Amino acid sequence: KGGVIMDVVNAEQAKIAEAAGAVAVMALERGVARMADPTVIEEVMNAVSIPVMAKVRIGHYVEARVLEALGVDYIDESEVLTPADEEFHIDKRQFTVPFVCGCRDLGEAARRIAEGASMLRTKGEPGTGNIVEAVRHMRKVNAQIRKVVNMSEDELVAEAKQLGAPVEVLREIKRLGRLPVVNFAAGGVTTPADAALMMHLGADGVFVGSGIFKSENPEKYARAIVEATTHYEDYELIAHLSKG
Amino acid sequence: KGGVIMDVVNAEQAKIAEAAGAVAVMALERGVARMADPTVIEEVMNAVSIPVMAKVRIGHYVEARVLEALGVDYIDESEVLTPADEEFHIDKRQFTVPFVCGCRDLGEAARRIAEGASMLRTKGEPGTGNIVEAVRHMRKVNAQIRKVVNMSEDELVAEAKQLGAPVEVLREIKRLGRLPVVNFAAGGVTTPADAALMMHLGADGVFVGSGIFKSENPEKYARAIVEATTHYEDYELIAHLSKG
Amino acid sequence: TDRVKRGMAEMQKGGVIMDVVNAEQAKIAEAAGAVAVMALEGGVARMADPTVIEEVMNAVSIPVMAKVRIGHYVEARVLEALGVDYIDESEVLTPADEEFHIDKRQFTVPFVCGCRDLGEAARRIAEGASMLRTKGEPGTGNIVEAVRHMRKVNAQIRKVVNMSEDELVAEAKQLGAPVEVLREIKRLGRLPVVNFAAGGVTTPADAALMMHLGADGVFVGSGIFKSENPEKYARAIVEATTHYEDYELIAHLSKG
Amino acid sequence: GGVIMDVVNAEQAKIAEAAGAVAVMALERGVARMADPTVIEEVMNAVSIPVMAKVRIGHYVEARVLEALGVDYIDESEVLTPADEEFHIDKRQFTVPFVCGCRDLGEAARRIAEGASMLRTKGEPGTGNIVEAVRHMRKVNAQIRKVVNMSEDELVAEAKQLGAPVEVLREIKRLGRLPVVNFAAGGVTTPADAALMMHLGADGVFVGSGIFKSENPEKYARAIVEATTHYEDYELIAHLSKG
Amino acid sequence: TDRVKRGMAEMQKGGVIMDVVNAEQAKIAEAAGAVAVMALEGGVARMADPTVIEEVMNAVSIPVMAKVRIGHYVEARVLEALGVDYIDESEVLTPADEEFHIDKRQFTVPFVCGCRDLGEAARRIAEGASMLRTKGEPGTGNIVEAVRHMRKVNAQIRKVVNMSEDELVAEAKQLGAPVEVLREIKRLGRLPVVNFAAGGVTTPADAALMMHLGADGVFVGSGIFKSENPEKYARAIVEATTHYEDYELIAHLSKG
Repeated sequence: KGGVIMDVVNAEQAKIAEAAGAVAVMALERGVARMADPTVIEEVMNAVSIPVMAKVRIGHYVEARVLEALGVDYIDESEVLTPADEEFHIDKRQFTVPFVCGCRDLGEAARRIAEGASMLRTKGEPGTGNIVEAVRHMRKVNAQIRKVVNMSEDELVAEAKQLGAPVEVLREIKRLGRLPVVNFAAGGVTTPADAALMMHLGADGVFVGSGIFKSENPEKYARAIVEATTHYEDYELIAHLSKG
Repeated sequence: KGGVIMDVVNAEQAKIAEAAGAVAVMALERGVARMADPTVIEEVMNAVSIPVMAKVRIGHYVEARVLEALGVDYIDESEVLTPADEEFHIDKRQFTVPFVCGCRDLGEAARRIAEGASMLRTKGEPGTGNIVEAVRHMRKVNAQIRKVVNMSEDELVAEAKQLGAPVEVLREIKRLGRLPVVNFAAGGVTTPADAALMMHLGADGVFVGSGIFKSENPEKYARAIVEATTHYEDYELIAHLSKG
Repeated sequence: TDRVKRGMAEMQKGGVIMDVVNAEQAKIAEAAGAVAVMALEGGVARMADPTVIEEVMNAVSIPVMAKVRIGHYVEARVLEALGVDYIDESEVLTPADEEFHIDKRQFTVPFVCGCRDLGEAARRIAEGASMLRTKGEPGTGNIVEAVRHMRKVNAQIRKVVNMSEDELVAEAKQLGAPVEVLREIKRLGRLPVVNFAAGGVTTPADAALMMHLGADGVFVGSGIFKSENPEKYARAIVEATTHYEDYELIAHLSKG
Repeated sequence: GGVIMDVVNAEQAKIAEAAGAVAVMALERGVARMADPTVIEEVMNAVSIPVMAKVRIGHYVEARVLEALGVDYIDESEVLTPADEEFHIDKRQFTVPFVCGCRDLGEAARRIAEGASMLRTKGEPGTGNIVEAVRHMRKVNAQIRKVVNMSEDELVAEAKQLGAPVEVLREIKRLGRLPVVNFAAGGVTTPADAALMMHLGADGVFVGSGIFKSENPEKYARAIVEATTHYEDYELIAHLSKG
Repeated sequence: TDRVKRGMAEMQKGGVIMDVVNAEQAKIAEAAGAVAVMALEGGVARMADPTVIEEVMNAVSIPVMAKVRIGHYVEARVLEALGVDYIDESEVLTPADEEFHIDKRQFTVPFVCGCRDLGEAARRIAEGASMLRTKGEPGTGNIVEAVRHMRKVNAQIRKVVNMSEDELVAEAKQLGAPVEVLREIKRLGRLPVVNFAAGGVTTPADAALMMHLGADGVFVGSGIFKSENPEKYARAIVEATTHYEDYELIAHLSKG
C-alpha cells in the first residue's frame, strides 16, 4: 500500500531509489523490446534489500519462467515491451512468483485476475509525462467498481456479460467492496502533484519511470514523489516539495 | 437421464403421461401468457407420483416464489411465456426449488448456470412440429463443449470473453468433460425418430408438448416417444414404433 | 410548500391506486382497501367531463386523482378548481404539447408524472412533480415495460447514490438531468418523491413483484372491474401489494 | 470593468500593477503544467493587487497546492495540458475562487454548477486573433438574452437542449444576466480589440505575454487598460492606437 | 513413397535448423548442433546461385535445405538435380506464382512449406508438402506472428481431433481444407507431418517458448552470425530448444 515503485537500469539507480524510500524497484535496461539481460537483474537484486520486479513480454511464458528461476520477487507482464502473444496472456496461476498486469477498465482487470494476476496497474501512456491516460483508467476502473459494489445482486451476471468479465470476480468485488488486489497508478506520473492526485483518485500506490534519473537531483526528486505519495492530502507539504 | 417430460393441462393427461412412462410432467393451461392458475397445478400434483414441473415468465421472481410455495418440484423459467423482464433472469441461487432454463449456445448455458439453473433445455421453436432449431441448438452447445473440453487451459479466459460466459463454468466443463448439469432437447420433437435423434446428438432427455394429446391414441403415442428415447439406438424397434 | 405536497404523497406508500369510471366502482375500490382512486371515462382522449369527476369525489372519502393531457395547463387548472386531490399529467391521454410539460410548480394541487429512466424522473421533479410513476405499457396486461422502467430508474439511483461526488455534473449531462436533483438523490440515498409501478399490473404476483423491485406502490386499471368478482380481485391486489413477501398468502389469493 | 495581465516575473508584475491591471496571472510561459511555486511567490510578493494562477483541467491536487500557497484566484485552464479529459475540479470544495473557460451557455452553466466563481471566454490564445473570443462572447450573450426573455415553462426543455443545469438557467432568468462575471480572453491584441469585447458584453478582459514583447510594454499595457475602461470613447481609442 | 519423405523429416524433431550463406557458417552451425542447415545468399529475391549451395553441401554432413520461389517448378527441379536434401517453397523469396504452388507430389526431394492456420497447412499437405513451418515475420526479431500461427494451427488441430466425426466435411468447407487430411489428423490425433517454428526466434527463451506452444522444432536466421560469438549463441538456441522445460538452464544461457 501507499508506496512508490521505480524503474532502474543499474545498481546506482537502485540504491538511490531505495534510499529515496521506494517500496520496490523495477529492473530494466532502457525495434523489439524483450526481457532484460539477467546480468542487469542480478546486479539490481544484489544492490538492494527491497523487493525487485522485472518485465516480460505479454504472453511470454518462458521469459516469465526464466525470471522466476532468477529469484525475482514480482513479474510485470507488460505491454510496454513488444507483445509476444497478441491473443493470450500468461496463465499466471501456474507460477510461484506473483504477477502485476496492466488494465484500462474493470473488464480487463477482472480477466487479468482470472488469469492469476496478483496485482494490477493502470496502463497509462508511459514516457509522455502526461498523466491523462492514467487518470482516465483509474477513474473508469474505480467508477465501475463503485457501480458493482452497490448494484442489485441479480444484475451481476448481465453486468459481467456487458463488461466481458468473469462473474465470480465481480461477486468478490461486491462482497469485499473493492478489488481483491492492489491497483497502482502508472504512466506519465511526473510531479509530486501528479502522484498525490493518483492517490486522491483511489490508486493504492504509483509506478514511476526513468524520468527521475534524468533530473539534476534524482535523490531529491525521488524523495519528493515518495513523500507526496504517502502524504497525499498534505497540500502545504506538497507545495513545498514542488519547488525543485 | 434418458427420460421424457410431457406437457399436461389436467389430471387425465397427467395420468396418461405417467402411465406412458414419462419421468415427469409439466403443468400448464394452454395475448399475455402467465404462470398457470394454482388450481390446475394442484390438480396435476394430486393426480400423479412422478415429479411435477411448472412454468414462470422470465424474470418473474414472485411467480417463481408462488410455485415454490405450492410445493412444485421443478420450475421452468420459460421464454414460451411472455417475458416479464427482458434484461434480467431470476437469481435462482436464492431458491430451494431447482430451475430449468433454455439455452441456444454455450454462452447462454453458462450464464443460466451462473444464475443458479439446475437443469438446461434446448430453446427450440415450440409448437411448430419442426425439430430444426432444437437440432441447431444441441449441435452448437455440444460442439462448443467439445472445443472447450479439449482446448489449451491458458486460452479459456479468452474463450469465455468470446462466448460471453463465466470462466469458472468453462473450467468446470473442462474438468468434468461435459456440462455440470443435464441438458434436454425441447421444441418440435414430434416422431419417435425425432426423439431418438436428439439422444443421438447428445441430449440427456427430451421435453414434448401438447401434440401428444391431440393424436388419436395419446397413450400409444406417448409410449412410442418414451421407448424411442430410452432405446435410441434400436432402429428395428423405432421402425416398429413409427407405424401408428 | 413542496414539503406539504410531498408529505401528502408519502402518506400513500405501501398502497394501491385504482382506475374508476363511476361512483359504484369508486365505492368498490374504497371498500377493497385502495389508498386512492383515479377518475376517468382509439382516437383522441382528453380530460374527463367534470360531472364524472364530481360524481367520484362525492362517492368516496379517500383521495381522488384525475388525468390531463401532457402540456395542458388549462385542463389542469380546471381540475385544480374542481377540488381534485392529485393530477396525473398522463401520456395515456393524447398529448397536447409534444415539447413542454406543465410547469407544475405554479399549482397548489400536486402532480404525478410518468418516467422511464432517471433523466426523465429528474426533469419531471424539476418541473414540480410531487410523485412519480412508471410509464409501463398500459392496457396490455404485460408487466414487462413497467419492470424495465423500475429496474432502470432504480439501477441508476443506486449508481448515483454511491458514485464519487465530483462525477455528478458529468453524470447529469449524460442523463439529461438537473444536477441539483441528483445531488439531492445522493444526499437522501433515494428519490425525494414516491415512485409507483403502473402499466400492465394484472395478477397478485405482478403487484408483489413491483414492490420487490422497489416500487413504493402500484397503479391498476379497469381490468379489475371486467373480472367476475371485482371486489375479491381488487382485494387480492391490495393484500399482495401490502404483504409482498408473504408467498404463502400470495399463493392462496391467486385461485381467484 | 477590469483588465487582467499575464506576467512571468516581479518586473512585469509591477508594470502591470502600475498600468492599472485589476489583477495579474502568474506563469512561466511538450506538456504544460502548473507553474513552479517559486515564480508564483515571486509575483505575489511583487504586487498588492490579486494574483491568479493556472492549473490543468481536473488537477485537484495542483489546485490544492495553489490554494495552500495563498494565491487569490485559480484558473482551471485549457491552455495547460488537461489532466482529466472527462471531469473538472469540484471547485465547491475550495476556499479559493476559480475562473473557468466557456464557449457557450451550456458549458458556462456546468462550470458554475461545478462551483466556478468567474467565467472567461475560451478564445484561441497566442494567435493575436480575436475571432474565437468574439464567437464565444456572442454565443453566450445571445443565449442569455434568449433565456432571460423566454417563457418560464420552456426552461427545463431549454436546459436539456443546452446540456445545462436548469437551476442555473432559472437564476439567469431571474437576474437577467449571468450570476458571475464573464471576461474576454484569447487574441485580444489592440486597444480596439479590448473595447470591442466590452462592446459585445464582456465584463472585462484577459491579456497575455504579447504586451511584454512590444517595445514599450508600460505604454501598451496602459493603452489596453484605458481602452477597456473607456470603451465608447472612440477619439481616445484612436489616440491610444498610435505608438 | 510419402512415408519415406516424411520418415526423413520426423528424424529432425527436437531440432534446430540454421540459415547459412557459406561454408564457414555451415561448419559453425553443424558444430553448434544444428540438425540441418538452410543455404541462402529489398528488391527481387530468387533461388540462390548453385555454386553457393554446392559450397555448403560439401562443407557439412548434416542435411542441407534451400529455398525456391513459390510456384517455381523449375527452380525446384534444379535444386533437386543438385542433390539438395530438402526444398523450402518460401514466401520470403519473391513469389513467382501468386495463385498456384508447386505440385510437390511429382518430386523425389521432400518440401517444407509455410502455413498460418490449419486450412493452409492442409492445402500444403495435399500439394505434397512433407514438412510444415510457421510463416512468422522473418527478419524482425519479433516472435509474435510465429506464436499467432502456432497457436492458431494447434488450436484448430485440438478442435478437429475431438470433434464429432459427422461435422468434419462442414469443418473442411469452413477452413478451406481437404477433408481427407482432416480425417487423418483426427485419426492420428495430430498433424501427419512435422511443424516447426520460424520467424523472429531470437533468444533462447523464444526457442523454448515455441516448443512449449507445440512446435516440433525451430528455424533460425542470419541473426545468429551477426552476434559477437555465433558459436556460443547458436549452441544456446540448440540447448534451449532441446531442454525447453529446463528453466534454470535456459536462465544461464541468456547472459550471452
